[PDB]
Amino acid sequence: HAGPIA
Amino acid sequence: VNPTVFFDIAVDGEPLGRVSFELFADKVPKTAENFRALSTGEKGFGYKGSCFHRIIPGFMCQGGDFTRHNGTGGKSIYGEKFEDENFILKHTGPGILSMANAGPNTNGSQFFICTAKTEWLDGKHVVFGKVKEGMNIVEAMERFGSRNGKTSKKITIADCGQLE
Repeated sequence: HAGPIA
Repeated sequence: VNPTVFFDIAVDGEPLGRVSFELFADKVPKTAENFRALSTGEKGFGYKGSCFHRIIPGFMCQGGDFTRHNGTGGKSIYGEKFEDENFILKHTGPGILSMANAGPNTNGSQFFICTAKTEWLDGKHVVFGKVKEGMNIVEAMERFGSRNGKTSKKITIADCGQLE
């Protein structure tokens, strides 16, 4: 999946 | 000369508000030019009707995947994916519109709107726009998120386009 992490 | 696009957000069908952005095409062309052409619907697919599948309170709002609606794909205007324009602009604070890639040089249609200063992303995510008006609309739709990203309710881009 795509997306930035914290 | 800097494009301005907008999103008309709804919470489970019921219209909620409008959120505009300033696309920095001056510095981040191929990325900015990309987001404008999808916000309008300039090719048949675009962000209209798509939703924010991943919202995390205090972090960001993820959307841009009109195909899968989960995070898997979502096509751009150049066929499927594209390289990282640059990292000149940094996730300075909430409102910052950035690309939500999956490992370097894989930018498609997924983006995220920041709801806090997120510096750790600087250098990994291509920043290219910023909410102009409606940061209070992104705040409301933020409340309908969770911790793993699950949306407490269906958030959608009820309509979208270019005003400048």
